[PDB]
Amino acid sequence: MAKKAKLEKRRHLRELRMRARQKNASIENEYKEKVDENPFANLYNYGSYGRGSYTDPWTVEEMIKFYKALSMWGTDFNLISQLY
Amino acid sequence: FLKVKGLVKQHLDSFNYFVDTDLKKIIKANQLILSDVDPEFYLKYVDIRV
DNA sequence: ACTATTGCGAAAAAAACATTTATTTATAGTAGCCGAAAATAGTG
DNA sequence: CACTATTTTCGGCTACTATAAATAAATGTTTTTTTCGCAATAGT
Repeated sequence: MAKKAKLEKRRHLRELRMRARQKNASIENEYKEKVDENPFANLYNYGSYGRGSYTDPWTVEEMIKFYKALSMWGTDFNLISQLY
Repeated sequence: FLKVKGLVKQHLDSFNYFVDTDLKKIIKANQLILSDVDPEFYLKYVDIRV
């Protein structure tokens, strides 16, 4: 049950990326999701709580806007970070 | 009398009542730990099993 | 109530001092995320 | 009996600490201490 649910966890994290491409305190605590903990789900390894993440692989549509600003300026990371 | 209802009646029947009933009655008197900082945080004791 | 005397409480700060900023080798080792392909099983 | 679809099966890849050893202005915090404020308390 935990192994099959693990693939669903990254499944929500794929659609977050492509969409980006395009007393009173307890009331909302009741409105939050209620879930049972199974000890296999939260399991941690060496790959946990660390720097870095999975970069989006680049596209050919990004290449033509990359190579053109690469050609105009020498090498300027600053303004091209705002381009993407 | 002594066959079904022994001679260590006092220590058996008192402690065995403590295990079943009274242990639920303690956590229901100290449920819902709370903090002032982060007021939307809570932890609650729902049941007890030994 | 309100003002004063009190203790602590929090924060500066000081001095130190290890923790970050960009290089280059790889090398083997994880570890995550992604197809690439391939067989297998439902079902036509 | 055989197509179609799928769940594997298998790399493929991309990253990513490390390492030292510089340089260096931050760039964090720590203990240790000291400062400074407020509320704590009780008597105005």
